[PDB]
Order: sequence, then C-alpha cells, then structure tokens
Amino acid sequence: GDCLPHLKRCKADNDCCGKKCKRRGTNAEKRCR
Amino acid sequence: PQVKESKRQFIFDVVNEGGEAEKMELFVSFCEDTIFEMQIAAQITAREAATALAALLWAVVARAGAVKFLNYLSRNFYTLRFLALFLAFAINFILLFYKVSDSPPNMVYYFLEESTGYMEPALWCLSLLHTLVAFLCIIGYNCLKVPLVIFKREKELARKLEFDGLYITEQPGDDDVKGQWDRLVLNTPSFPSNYWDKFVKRKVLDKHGDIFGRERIAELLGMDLMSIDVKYQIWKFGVIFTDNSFLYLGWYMVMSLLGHYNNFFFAAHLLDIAMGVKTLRTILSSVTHNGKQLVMTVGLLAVVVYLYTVVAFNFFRKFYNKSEDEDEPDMKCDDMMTCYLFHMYVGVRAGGGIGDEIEDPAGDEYELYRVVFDITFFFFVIVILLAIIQGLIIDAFGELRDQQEQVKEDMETKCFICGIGSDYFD
Amino acid sequence: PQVKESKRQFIFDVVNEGGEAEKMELFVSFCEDTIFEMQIAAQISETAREAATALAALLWAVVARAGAAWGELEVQRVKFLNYLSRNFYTLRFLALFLAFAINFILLFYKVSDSPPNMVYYFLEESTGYMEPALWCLSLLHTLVAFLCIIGYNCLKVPLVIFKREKELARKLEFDGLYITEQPGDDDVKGQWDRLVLNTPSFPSNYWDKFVKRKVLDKHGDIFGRERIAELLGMDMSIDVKYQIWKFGVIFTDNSFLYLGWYMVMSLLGHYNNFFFAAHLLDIAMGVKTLRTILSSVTHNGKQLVMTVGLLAVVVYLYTVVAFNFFRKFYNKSEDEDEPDMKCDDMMTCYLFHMYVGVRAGGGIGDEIEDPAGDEYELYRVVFDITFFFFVIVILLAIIQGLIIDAFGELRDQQEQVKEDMETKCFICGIGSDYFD
Amino acid sequence: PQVKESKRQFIFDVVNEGGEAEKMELFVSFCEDTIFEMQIAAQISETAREAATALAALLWAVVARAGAAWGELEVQRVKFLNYLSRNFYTLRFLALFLAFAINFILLFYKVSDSPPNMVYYFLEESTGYMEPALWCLSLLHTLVAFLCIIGYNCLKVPLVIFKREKELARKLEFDGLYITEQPGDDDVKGQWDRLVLNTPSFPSNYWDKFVKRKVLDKHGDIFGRERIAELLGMTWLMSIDVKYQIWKFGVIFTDNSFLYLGWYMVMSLLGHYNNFFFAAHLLDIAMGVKTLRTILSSVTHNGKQLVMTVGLLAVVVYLYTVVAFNFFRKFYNKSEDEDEPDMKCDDMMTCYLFHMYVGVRAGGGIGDEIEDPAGDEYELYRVVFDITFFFFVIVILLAIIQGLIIDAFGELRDQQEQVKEDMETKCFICGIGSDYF
Amino acid sequence: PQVKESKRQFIFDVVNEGGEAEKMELFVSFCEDTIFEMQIAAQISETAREAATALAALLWAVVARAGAAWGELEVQRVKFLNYLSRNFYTLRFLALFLAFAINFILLFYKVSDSPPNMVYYFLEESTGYMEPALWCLSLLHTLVAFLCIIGYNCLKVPLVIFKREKELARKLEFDGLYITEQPDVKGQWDRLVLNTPSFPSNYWDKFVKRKVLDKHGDIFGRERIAELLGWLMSIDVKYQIWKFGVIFTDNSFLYLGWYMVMSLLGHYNNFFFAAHLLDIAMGVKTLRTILSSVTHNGKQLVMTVGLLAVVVYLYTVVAFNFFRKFYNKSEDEDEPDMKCDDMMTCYLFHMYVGVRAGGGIGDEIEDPAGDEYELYRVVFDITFFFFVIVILLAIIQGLIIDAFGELRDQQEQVKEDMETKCFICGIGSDYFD
Ligand SMILES: Nc1ncnc2c1ncn2[C@@H]1O[C@H](COP(=O)(O)OP(=O)(O)OP(=O)(O)O)[C@@H](O)[C@H]1O
Ligand SMILES: Nc1ncnc2c1ncn2[C@@H]1O[C@H](COP(=O)(O)OP(=O)(O)OP(=O)(O)O)[C@@H](O)[C@H]1O
Ligand SMILES: Nc1ncnc2c1ncn2[C@@H]1O[C@H](COP(=O)(O)OP(=O)(O)OP(=O)(O)O)[C@@H](O)[C@H]1O
Ligand SMILES: Nc1ncnc2c1ncn2[C@@H]1O[C@H](COP(=O)(O)OP(=O)(O)OP(=O)(O)O)[C@@H](O)[C@H]1O
Ligand SMILES: Cn1c(=O)c2c(ncn2C)n(C)c1=O
Ligand SMILES: Cn1c(=O)c2c(ncn2C)n(C)c1=O
Ligand SMILES: Cn1c(=O)c2c(ncn2C)n(C)c1=O
Repeated sequence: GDCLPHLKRCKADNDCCGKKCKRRGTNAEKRCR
Repeated sequence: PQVKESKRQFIFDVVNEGGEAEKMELFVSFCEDTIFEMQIAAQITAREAATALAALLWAVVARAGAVKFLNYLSRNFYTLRFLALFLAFAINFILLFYKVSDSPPNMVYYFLEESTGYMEPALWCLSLLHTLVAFLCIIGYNCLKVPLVIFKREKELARKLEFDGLYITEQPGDDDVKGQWDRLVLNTPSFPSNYWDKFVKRKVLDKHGDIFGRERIAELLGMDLMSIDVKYQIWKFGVIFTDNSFLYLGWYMVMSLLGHYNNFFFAAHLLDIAMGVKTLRTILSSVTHNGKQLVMTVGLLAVVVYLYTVVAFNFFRKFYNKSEDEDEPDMKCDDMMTCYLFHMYVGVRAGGGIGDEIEDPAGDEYELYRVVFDITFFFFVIVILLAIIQGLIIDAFGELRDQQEQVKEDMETKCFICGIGSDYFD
Repeated sequence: PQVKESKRQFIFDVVNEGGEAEKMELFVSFCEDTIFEMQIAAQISETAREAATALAALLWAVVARAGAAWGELEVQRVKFLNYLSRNFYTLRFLALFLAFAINFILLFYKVSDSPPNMVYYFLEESTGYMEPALWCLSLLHTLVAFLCIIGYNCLKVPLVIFKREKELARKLEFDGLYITEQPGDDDVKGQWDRLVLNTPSFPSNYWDKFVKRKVLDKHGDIFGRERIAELLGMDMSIDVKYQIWKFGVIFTDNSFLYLGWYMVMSLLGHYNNFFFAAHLLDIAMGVKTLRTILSSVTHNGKQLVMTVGLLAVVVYLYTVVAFNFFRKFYNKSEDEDEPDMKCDDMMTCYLFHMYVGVRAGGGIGDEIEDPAGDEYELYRVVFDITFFFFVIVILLAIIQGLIIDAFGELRDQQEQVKEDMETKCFICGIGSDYFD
Repeated sequence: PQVKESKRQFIFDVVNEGGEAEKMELFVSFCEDTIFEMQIAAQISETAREAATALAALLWAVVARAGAAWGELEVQRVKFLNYLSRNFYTLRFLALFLAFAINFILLFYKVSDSPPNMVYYFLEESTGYMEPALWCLSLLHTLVAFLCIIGYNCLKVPLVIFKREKELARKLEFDGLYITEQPGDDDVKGQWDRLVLNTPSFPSNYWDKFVKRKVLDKHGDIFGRERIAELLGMTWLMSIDVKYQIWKFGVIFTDNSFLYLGWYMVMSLLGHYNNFFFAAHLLDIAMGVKTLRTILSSVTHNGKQLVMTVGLLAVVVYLYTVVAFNFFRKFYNKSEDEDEPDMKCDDMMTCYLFHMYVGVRAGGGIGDEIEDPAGDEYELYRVVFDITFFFFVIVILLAIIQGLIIDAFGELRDQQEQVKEDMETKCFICGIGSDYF
Repeated sequence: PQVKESKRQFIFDVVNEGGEAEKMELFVSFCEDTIFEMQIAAQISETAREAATALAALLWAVVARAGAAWGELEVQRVKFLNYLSRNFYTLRFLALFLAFAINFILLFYKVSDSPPNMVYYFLEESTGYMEPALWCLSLLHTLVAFLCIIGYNCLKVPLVIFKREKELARKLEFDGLYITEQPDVKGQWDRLVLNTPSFPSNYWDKFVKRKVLDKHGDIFGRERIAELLGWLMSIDVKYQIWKFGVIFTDNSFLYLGWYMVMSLLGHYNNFFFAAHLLDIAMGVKTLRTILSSVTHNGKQLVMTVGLLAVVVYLYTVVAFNFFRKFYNKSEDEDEPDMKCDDMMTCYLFHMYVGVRAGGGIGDEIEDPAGDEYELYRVVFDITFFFFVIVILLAIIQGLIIDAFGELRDQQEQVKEDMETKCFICGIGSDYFD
C-alpha cells in the first residue's frame, strides 16, 4: 500500500520503499529513484 | 465563457495549497464571487531570415498562450490585450532596423529600409495605436475585474466584522496596512455598493451592542438616524492602485507613454508573453521560489571571493598586470577595490579559475602556493557554488512544473467534493 | 518473429498509454490484427587509413549486433514477390550496409582546382579498386531500395488497409459517424473516407461483407432507406474513387513516406555521389536508444520552442541596452585604423549577441573589451554578470534539461513497462505475490 | 528563546537519526536537560563607492533577516555576569556587525612605493574618520569577543558538564562500566573521565549526591568494598579539588563551540598585528544560518569518497603524464619565441604539475594548451591521447566529484524536508498522524 | 580471513541479482564451498619535493586505512608453500606499497641530451641512496609478485576447481548434457575430463561414474556410456591440462599473470611500472564502482558515441560541400593550412577540435561577417553547438553518472535488505522486534 515500486510515479519524499523520490532535472515526473 | 479561467485558477489553487479543512469555505467564497460574475456579463540576407523567425515566433505565441459605451469594450478586453501584444511585437520587429552614423539623415538614430519608405510612418501609426489600445485596456480593467476584487475585499471585511468583530473590539489598524486603509469605508453610507447584503450594519450593532456601547458602534460604522462618498472614493482608489494586475497594467501604460519619447522603451512590452503562457511564468517564478537561499548562496560566494581577493592582495600582487606594455602598466590588484572587482567580474565568469588571466607562476617565488590558490578558487567557486546556484533554480523550476501535473492528477484521481478516490467510484 | 515484435509493441503501448478500462478491447483488436497477418505470412510462404578502417569496422559490428533491421509470367511474378517479402528485414540490413560502405568510401575524397574551377576527384592509396566500386555500390543500393519499396508495399501496406477498413466499418455500424452525425472539420480522415462508401469493394480485407446490410437494417427506421442506399451506393472492372482513397491512405502512412524519402534521396545521389550521406541516418531508426534520443527532442517541442523564444527576447532586451548605452567597447579589431564595430546597427548587434554571446560560455563580456580604467565600469560589470547568469546559467540549462530529462523519462517509462509486465499478469491485475 | 532552539535541535537529531526504541529515553534526557536550562535561566534572570555601499547594505540586510536574533563588589561581580549572559545572542549580533563594518572599511586599501619597501595605506574621498573608525572597531571587536567567550562560559558550559556527569553516572550505575571493565582502547572521553571519581564533588551540578553510595551498595559484594571505596575516593583555595578542575578545563576545551569561539577570539587578537586577519571572521555568517552551514557540511559529508575520487583522478593523470613524458614531449613547447623555448614535460615533476593544474582546469582537455599535431608524426596517437584524457577527466571524474558534492547538498535538504513533513504527520509517541484526525 | 570475504560477496550477489526461488540452492552451494575453504585453511594451518611527499603520504595513508587489507627438501618445500599460502592479502598490500614507492621514486625522472641521443638521468638532491634503492624495490616488487601468484595458485585455484566440479557433475547427473543432449566453450573444454581415469579428484563423489551409467543405462547401452566416461605414473595428462585451462580461464588468475608480466617487463624499461597503480581501484569498493559505471551502460554508451560520430560526419560533409574557404588556420598568407581540403582531414578537425571546443566548431573557423553565407554559417555553427555539446556530451555524462548512482543505490538497497529482513525467513525485522 504505502510502499511503491522502484520506477513507479511517486508524489512526495518517502511514501514508498525507496524512500527517495528525486526528480531528474526539470522533469515533472517524480519516482523512487 | 470568461469565468471558466477563474474556476480553473480557483481549483488549481485549492488543490495546490488549500487545506482539506477549508475546502468547503473556499468553495463558498468562490461561488459567492461567481454569482455576480454572470450579472456582470448580463450588464455587459538578414531581412528575410529575420522576418522568418519573427513570423514563426508570432505564430507560436498566438497558438499557445495568447450604457453601450463600455459594452463592446468589455467583452473584447481579452482580445484587446492580444491586439496590443501584436502591436508590441510589430514595433519590436521594426525596431531591429536602426542604425547610427555621423552623416546627417553627433550620432543619429535613423532607418535603413530596402526601398520601403513607408516604414517610419508605419512605426509612428503603430506607436499611436499601441498607446491608444493601452489606454483602452486600462479603461476596461476598472470595469471588468476591479468590481470583483473590491467585492472580495468587502466580503472579507463583512465576514471579519460579523464573525470576529475585529474593528470594534480588536481594532488592529497599526499592525497591518489593510487594517488602516479599511477604517475609512466603515463610516461611509455606501459600504454595501457591491456586497449583496445592504443591511450589514443592522447585524453587528446587536451582535456586539450589549457588551460595548451602542453609541460608539453607531458612530464608528456611520449609523445615523448630491451623492459624494469621499471616504469610499479614496478607499476605492487605494484598493485599485494596490492591486497587482492594475499595477502591471498601469506600468504597461506608462511604458507605452514613455515609448513616444524614445521608441526603444517599447522593448519592455516583450515581457507580456512571459505572463501569457504558464511555463514562461514558471521560469520567471523559479528564481524567486528559492529567493532567500539564492541570495544567501550569492552572499557566501561574495565573501569567498573577498577572502580570495584579500589573500591575493597580501601576497599575489605583482601577478595582476594585465597590460602587455612595460612602459604603461595596468595594475588591477594595487587596490583592494580594484582587485575585488577583477575577481568578481573576470574570475567568476572565467570557468577555469582566476589563474587563466593572471600571470604564470612558473620561474618565480610563490609558485606552488599560487597553484594551490587557483586550484582551490576554481574548485570552490565554479565546481561548487555556481553549480549549486544553478541547481537550486533548476530544481525549483522542475518542482513548479511538477506541481501542475500533480494538481491535474489529484483532479482526475479523487472526488473533490466528496474526498473519496475513484477506485470505489470506478 | 513478426508476431513477437508486433506483440512487444502492442504490450508496450498498452502499458504506457493504454487505459485499464479498454485494455481488453485493445487485446481483442490486437488479436484481430494478428490473425489477419497469419494468412498474409501463410501466402508468402513457399596512418589515417588503418585507424578509419578499424573504427568503421567496430562501428558496423556494434550497430549490427545491437539489433539493426502470359501464364508463366503470372506464376513468376508472385514467386518473386513472396521471395522478396520473406527477407524484407535482411533487405533493410543490406541497405544499411550499402549506405555505410558508400559513406566510408566517401571519406577518401580530396578537392583541388587542378584536374586529376574546383574538381572533386578520388585519391586512393595506390588502389584503383574503389573508383568503380563506388558506382557499382550506388546502383546496387538504388536497386535494393527499389526492391525494399516494393516489398513494403506488398507486405505491410495491406495490413494498414485492413486496419483502416476495420475502424471505418466499426464506426459506421456502431456509431453512425456519417449518417447520424458528421465528423466535420479538423479531421482529414472524416472527409477522406467519404470516397469509399459507394465503392463495392469496401470489405476487401475485412471478413464481414454484410456490414452494409446490417447498417441499413439498423438505421432503416430512424432515417429513410433511400438515404442509406444513396449514402452507401447500393444498387473493365476498374474504379477510380477506391484507388484514389488507397493512394491517399498510403501517402498518409509515415513508414511509406519515409521509404519514399529514402528512394528520392537515392535518386538524388546520382546527381552528385556525395549526396548519399543522408542514408547513414538509418542506424538511429534501427537501434532503440538512438530512436529514443531523437524522440526526446520532439517530446518537449512546444516547451523547447517557447524557451528559445524567451531566450531570444532576453537577448533582444540585452542588445537594445548595449546599443543605446555602451557600444564603444564593441570593437573586435586589433588595428586602430581599421575598426570592426559589431554594434552599429540593431540587426548586426543582435546577431553578434545571439551567435557569439550565447556560445561563449562565460558571458558577452569575454569578447568585449574590459572596462578597467574607463567610465561605466560598474554598469558594464553588472551588465555582463547578469547576462551570463541568465543566458548561460538558467535559460540554457533549462533548454538542455528539456531534452536530457525527456530522454531520461522515456527510458524510465520503458523500464517501468518492462517491470510492470514482469511483475503483474496482463489479463488479471493479480500481482506476483499471490500468483507465486 | 533558548528552549525553542533546543527543542528544534532535539527533533532534528531524533528524526534524522531514525532511532525509535530509544525515542523515550531521548525524550526523558531532553526533559531533564530542559529542567536544568530553566533552573540556570532563573538563576541568571533579573563610482564604485556607492555601488559597494549599496551591495554591502543589501547583504547585511539579508543576513540580518535570516540567521540573526569589598562587600559591595560581590553584587557587582554577579550583576556583570548576569547582564552579560542575558544578551549572548545580542553580543554575537554585535560581533557580526563589527566584523562586517571592519571588512567594509578594509575593502578600501591601497599599496604604493612612496610613503603616504611597499607600504599599506588607507585612502578615502574625504571621509578622514574612517581609519580611526577601523582603529576603534578593532578594539570593540576584541572586547566583544571577550564578552562572547564569557557569555558562552556562562550559558552552555554548565549544561555540557552537567550532561557529561549525567552520562558518567548513568554508565556507572546502569552498566557498571568502571568497576567491571575498563574503557581500554579508544574511548577518549572514557579515559579522560578517570580523574572524576576521586573528586569528592562528583555531582557538583547533578541533583543526586548519593550516586557513589548507590554504586558501592550495588557492586559491593562481587567486588571488594575497599576497592570500590578506593576507586570512588571514599580559604576556598585549599577546599578546591585540583582533579575536578582539570576535568572541567578538559571538557570545556573539548567542546566544539568553545573551540570555535576561542579561535574567533585568537583571530581577533591576531588581527591587530596585520589588520587583515579579520577576514576570517566573515565565516561566522556561514555558521549563523542553516543554509550556509548545510552547504559547508555537504563538502565533508562524502569526504572519504571525495578523497577516493581525487586520488583516482591523480593516478589517472599520472599515467597520462608518464605517456606524455615518454612519447609526446615536443608538443609541450609553451613559449612562442623559438630563441628561448620552454618544455613543460622536460622533467616529470613539472609535467605532472602542468597536467594537473592546467589540464583539469582547462575544461577542454590537455590538447588545447599543447601544440596541435598538424604536419608531424604521431598525429593519430596525439589525437587519441587528447580525446581520451579530456573524456576521462572532464566527462567522468570532474563530473563525479561535482556530482557527489551537489548530491550531498540535495540530500541534506531532502532529509530536512522529510523531518519537517514527518513532524506534521506523526504524534512522536504513537504511530498515528493526520489520518486519525 | 577469506571465509568472511566469501560470505560477504555471496550475500552481495545473492541479494543484488538473486531471487528467492533459487536463494536456498545458492546458499547450499555456498556452504559446499565453505567446507572446502575450511579444509584448505586447516591444511595450510599448523619546493615541489616537500609538497609531493606530503601529498603522497596523505594519499597512501587514506588508501591503506580504507582498503588493500631429499625428503627433508620436500618437507621444507611444503612448509614454504604453506607459508606463502597463509599470508596472501599481506603480500598483496606490500606489493601495492612497493608500487607506490617506486612510482614516487620515478616522479623525479629527468631527461637531457648530454650524458649525466636523448639519455635519461636521475636527479638526486645530494642523496645517493635513491638510485640503488630503485633497483632494490624493483627486485622486491618482482619477488612479491611471484609470491602473490604462487599464493593465489595454492589457495584460490582449488576453490574454482571444486566449483566447476559442482557445476559439471550437477549438469551430468541431473540433466545429462553429454548423453541426452550436446552443447558454450566451457562444455567443449571440460569434455576431455569425462574420459579421464580420475575425474572427481577434488569432489566427494568418487563413484559418480556408476551413478551416471546406471541413470541412463536403458536409453544407452553400457558400452555406449563406458567409452564416454572411460609422479610420472600418476600423471593424468587430460586432467592436468584441463586444470591448467580452467586456471587460465579465471579472471583473477589473469590479473595476477598480467601483474607478473608487467613487473618482469619493468626491468626492461623502468617506466612500465606505472601500470601497477591501477590496483588501488580494486582495493577500495567505490573506485571499482566508478570503473564499472562506464561498462554498466556500455552498449548504450557505444550507441551514443556512434550517433555523435554520425552527426559529426554529417556536419563534416555539410562543411566540405559549402564551408571550406574559412578553414585557413595558418596566419601566414604565403603558407596556408587547408584543414578541409580533404574529407578525412576535415572530419578529424571536426571530431578532435569541435567536440572539445565547448562553444561549437565556429570558434576556430573564421568569422563570416565580412563574406557571403554569413547567415548560413551562423545557423550551421549554432545548430552544431546545440546538437553536439548541449545534447550528446550531456547525454553521455548523464548516462555515466546515472550508472554510478544506480550502482551506489544497488549497494545501499542490498545493505538495507540485509538489515531489514532475515535471510532464511521472508519475515522482516519488525516481527523480531
Ligand atoms: N466536483 C467536480 N466537478 C467537476 N469535475 C470534477 C470534480 N471533482 C473532480 N473533477 C474532475 O475534473 C475533471 C472534469 O473537468 P472539468 O469539470 O474541469 O471540465 P472542462 O475541462 O471544463 O470540460 P471539457 O473536458 O469537456 O472541455 C474530471 O477529471 C473529473 O474527475
Ligand atoms: N498474461 C501474461 N501472458 C504472458 N506473459 C505474461 C503475462 N503476464 C506477465 N507476463 C510476462 O511477460 C513475459 C512473457 O514474454 P516472453 O515469454 O516472450 O519473454 P520475455 O520475458 O519478454 O523475454 P525474452 O523474450 O527476452 O525471453 C514474461 O516475463 C512473463 O512473466
Ligand atoms: N506529540 C507532538 N508534540 C509536538 N508537536 C507535535 C506532536 N504531534 C504533532 N506535532 C506537530 O509538530 C509541530 C511541532 O510544533 P512546534 O511548536 O514545535 O512548532 P514551531 O516550529 O515552533 O512553529 P509554530 O509556532 O508556527 O507552530 C506542530 O505542527 C504540531 O502540530
Ligand atoms: N540469518 C542471518 N544470520 C545473521 N545475520 C543475518 C541473518 N539474516 C540477516 N542478517 C543480517 O546480517 C547482519 C549481520 O551483521 P553485519 O554483517 O551487519 O555485521 P556485524 O554485526 O558487525 O558482524 P559480522 O560482519 O562479523 O557478521 C545484520 O544486519 C543482520 O540483521
Ligand atoms: C440576495 N442574496 C444574494 O444576492 C446573494 C446571496 N448569497 C450570494 N449572493 C450573491 N444571498 C444569500 C442573498 O440573499
Ligand atoms: C472469417 N472470419 C474471420 O476471419 C474472423 C472473424 N473474427 C475475427 N476474424 C479474424 N470472423 C467472425 C469471421 O467470420
Ligand atoms: C564430505 N561431503 C560433504 O561435505 C558434502 C557432501 N554432500 C554435500 N556436502 C556438503 N558429501 C556427499 C560429502 O561426502
């Protein structure tokens, strides 16, 4: 539930298993990189 | 037709920043502002290439991100702004053919036209039409959007006076600029000019008319017993000249007026395209999104450059001779101010450190010391501080663009007026 | 084989953009298209030289291993067609090899005034074996491209026609797009498919030849039967409207347009043998990485163009300030008697600012003379610093990101699709946890 | 004031660390530290000139906005201490202002051969009362630094020594550290705390004075009572115990903040000799605000990996230096004049220095500085050498060092944001957040 | 010792690329290796000078603090072999110290025409102890390289031998890769071992021949399978050549052999010893990660470099057809330098100088302001800069950094998986506490 896949789109920091929701540069899409 | 944009702005705002606890109140405020929005509508060579890119840019701008004496002027205000933008683009395009020469038409600003002698009269007519359309836009704004903002201000004042009773009991004039300004409208007999409730004074004189003297509230709010509401007039002037959009339109009008003194003043009107399209506005606002951190980083860079400058001033003084001629030298570090200017101006923009310009330390004392000096300067400035400054703005712009996508996703994912997701709705 | 690649593209599209509501419908449509290709496949069944050579061989190897693509007359004509269509991918590979060989040969070109005006002749390392090799390779590549055009027309074009007829008929009998409503403007297909109604050969590829009867029976009560009969045209063997519609639909196809562009460039390669450099770009369309890199630029095209426009207006606002206030430092010449003032007209100053200043990387003040012991020193310093910090730090980085991030997002989407298919059943949303 | 900052620091420490089992113990420790802070607070309670001026004023304003906040002798002695300790942050603000003014005045220095060897003198368009202004400002800066050291001795030193005695007593009682084992290797604090036991005033500021009695009673059977008493130690000049005083000075010196303030003071005294050592005082603004402190700490966050990457770059350049020294040596003629040429790689040391200092900073590789191989042999070899060098340094190694520092800065910001968000969606006692209410 | 390193490595791969389905089988294989490792262990058991010196000392200290760790004649020889077997990581660290020492010595190399042809002379700051010392540490480096390769052969070769025995025996008695099918250079190479009189020299199942023969004794006859499976007197030539070949196949053995070869070649030319400083990358994990980041996305990097070469070739042909008169680099009018008079020369100029320029190819080429084709050349230069420097170089750099960061994140994820979940039981650490 709270945990999210690796490259699946996230919304904010943490709130996934990766815990690090960084964005690539100017990209809007954020994922648990 | 026009209230749709206000609706989009409202919903985007509430999803982006509006909390869940005040969503109903924000909907109520939006609906109250929206009912009378319908009543307002009911009452209403290099030349060829330069031309090619100019036409392409105009096409891209147009495609994405574009009682009757005020009737036709009110519905066409949005098109009037596009017409003004077209005139600004045209005059900017004609401004690219300027030249300077000493011969008669003291440097002079004249025109170089390929047998097109109708260019200067065209520019004059375009400037006149541009100032005329700016005047028309500033005339239409006070009748199109000013009533909405003054009605919102009256709404918030009425809510404060009724539910909170700030003016009679709290009386916070000194604390805020608005509190001082709103004191004048209370005594005016024409307070509910735009507000639907014309009897907002008969409610608060019995809501708080027992603990506090009624004779004080009656005089405070103008309760008594051609038509010149002076205090309401100055209040209206204050709110309209304090408005951000009104201030921007007034700045545009004054720039258009100043453009008659010199046509080059019209170049400032090219910034209207930035506000027209969302992404250019995002680019502009990314700098100010992290303004405090950006200014602090710039200050840290400045003090680091100052430390490097004083270190050079004490020791590496003879290495700052820019002039190649031995008879006449150009000493850039003979003064702390000049050395600091050279370090901030040339060293930061060098891209490889301050040492690319100043003399080679080979074959002289302080050789390895200066090698370390320039290595540290390069690493600490260009590798670190400039990269961090660029990255802060890049991340701010990326997150600002991401915010709109997230707003759309929450729009299409969960029920806004129910709070439940679409998984159950299906 | 072909079905495997088709299913890969279909699943990639469904996972990326296909919604879950219509996922089963997309599967049904793909199965409908896949079965039609089965019978299509059934009917076709029965020193600088050494370094340059080494580098070209390595590049060819890596690009090849990365995934690079009258009774007697009648029986002979079809046999050649199936033979050609069986090895269309090998024909693409041969065309790529021919293009690479010609481009490598083109590197051994020297230009000089004297014959072997300017004369472009070939100079080899005492090997005259390349002069006729180029000509033979040119005609071989032209013939290969011709056969490739014919094979693509015979193999994949019928699938496109079948699909187009499929959606056309489906809309006709399930939505009334033509009789109950009108597609209107802004849709070229809406007006283009109007020419096929009266053609008796409408279900040439589709298996349902009674679609007209069903749509006549369905709308025969709401609308007059004569109207349906006139609209659908129900009453040597050469027709015009169907052929024109077929020509329009093939010219609309992107792959056929690309192959025709290749063919016309092959023809243009005979006017001058040095025109064949355009054929070297087929490597990008073969390997997925370069295709994704190319699509990265187009992914954010509107944002890219509008950011470049913002850069242009910023450079214009800077150029006007440079023109009016400080233009005496714009002398790029070293001779006092011969000036090279780059800011004397608005057009030339704008050109100098955009073409030189942007590419400088350290600001416009690098080329402009330093205002050390003259007036406006602080103004010029602020001007240069702000120009650099805007143009080369913020805006240029934004333009670069609008492509680098786009490429990265495309890669992340591909990996996400791969992981989603690897860890989730396609038919049912059950994850790998319960299904294990 | 102080208590709010201490609370914020506590939350940052606990949430950043991630510890959950020890959360309650940390809360109780903060509670007792807070009671100590309240008790001590109650005890102490009652032209280029114009542009440069504008820029300095703007910088000072922005730094202020964020990052700034004999019987009769007995009463006077404590009144001075109370008044000085009351406004420690005001003293720090005054020190920052004094340093900023001193640096602004120092920004107008000149050198010349003739008197007003090389002599340093001050010039100003009129404004003849700026050099005396600096003369007074140096004295005020030294005085304010002395006040700052006194205020830090009064504010936090008792807190630090009380905390140290607290963990010492806790380890002695709960763990029995000293009577059952020895710190042995490492444990600098544990080894330094040895002299405390013999001092009679172990709980000088700790509340309970019976800690030694508790230790002796608890661990008096397995271990000898006489040994425990000997280990535990069982005219104000004579009554003062030396060992406790040495412990106090050791703990005070070991503290990082006191070391920083002492360095500030010693730089203040050293400034009077050269008048240019006050530039080091501008680094105080970095520690004043969270942003610059995080920026500075991001460099040392990945120090080991940064050193690894720097060493890899150095050894990579060393191989390129060797290759250039053995093969490509005629291309390193920097001097344009043929009569007097110079070879960068005539010796290995100067060749390595040229490759490291110039090649890395070039941004386009080492090939830009050296002579191009246009009409000479080894042209392909030189081209490959330059291309590989430029790639391997600029695209990979320099990008990776910059990458590490920038990523550290980003994470240090992401962790702060995550801590702030977690404190909004957590109760800090029960694992529920805004979902429950 | 080595068992801890083996355990950590096994965990690293078994969590990085090992699924839960075969995790138990991989663990069983690791415990099979571990017993052999314990048997092996039981068997072996009973001025610029000062700055450069400071920098070298600091670098060596930080590197060392983070990585790099006649019957009587026969009785003496076996003890000597055991002595080398016991200490191998220490010899590998001594060799690394010696390489750094001799490289620091080589840093003081000078060349001059006159004797102390172009001769090379050593500069000594009135210390004659250095020139003989160079030869001394060269000899010790060669000796320790020989000791290291002997130790690796003694203590690590049986591990790979017994692992390959596991693999081939398990393939034989489960799948029958050589009787029911046919293979894959390893299969062709190990095939000679099958007919050997003593196949399982290093494995427990010394009677596996009968098991394999009886397992498929009905599909194939006894004689059909018997032929397939079959000092000086005990010289098993096929088995010994198979052992030599699998030893050669080992990557670490190849690394040790390359080290020995470089050490031996360093006597012929003293500057060949500089290749021994690459061992620091293997010593510390992060340098190995940085090195492997380049090859992590090798195929995509090669494709991107090929695209860059193709686009540079396109710009070269565009310039060659039209913009060639502006490529006069030589300032002298009498002697011009035509860089685009030949296609190969112009392509080399574009590839070598255009990419490294940083501001596009237009910086080197002459300004077209005072000539025709000005707008065309301006567009050419701007498009070249934007397409090459802004796009392709940034893509390559971003790919490298992404691969590096992905490797770091994989290591971190492996660590968190170890600390957050039990290896055998799928339950997490929350259940335990
Ligand atoms: N209370 C709501 N009213 C309308 N739409 C809502 C509401 N809550 C969420 N939505 C979402 O907003 C979207 C509807 O779009 P909207 O109401 O803005 O229409 P529109 O953009 O003006 O119309 P159109 O798409 O037809 O041009 C859907 O994704 C829907 O799920
Ligand atoms: N309903 C499904 N039907 C088929 N495959 C499915 C389904 N759900 C998930 N998959 C996954 O799709 C893949 C099936 O594709 P296929 O057998 O062609 O091989 P692949 O995994 O794509 O790899 P490769 O073709 O390189 O061997 C498997 O990874 C399988 O786990
Ligand atoms: N158990 C808790 N104890 C303290 N704060 C809690 C707790 N649970 C949730 N919070 C929340 O954590 C935050 C801590 O509040 P605190 O008083 O430290 O804020 P502050 O940073 O001083 O700001 P402000 O004065 O503007 O609220 C608040 O938002 C509070 O609602
Ligand atoms: N079955 C298991 N047995 C042991 N440790 C396990 C097991 N499953 C998971 N682990 C994890 O492996 C780690 C074992 O300790 P770790 O490798 O971190 O180093 P250590 O405790 O310092 O000692 P050592 O490296 O000597 O084992 C712990 O994080 C533990 O949670
Ligand atoms: C008359 N009137 C309004 O005109 C009105 C309103 N709420 C909003 N509006 C606009 N209410 C409650 C109302 O009574
Ligand atoms: C002949 N035929 C098909 O070939 C066919 C089909 N549905 C799908 N296909 C492919 N139907 C209904 C059909 O009658
Ligand atoms: C000695 N030994 C083992 O150590 C062993 C084994 N099977 C598994 N192992 C681990 N066999 C058969 C065996 O003889």
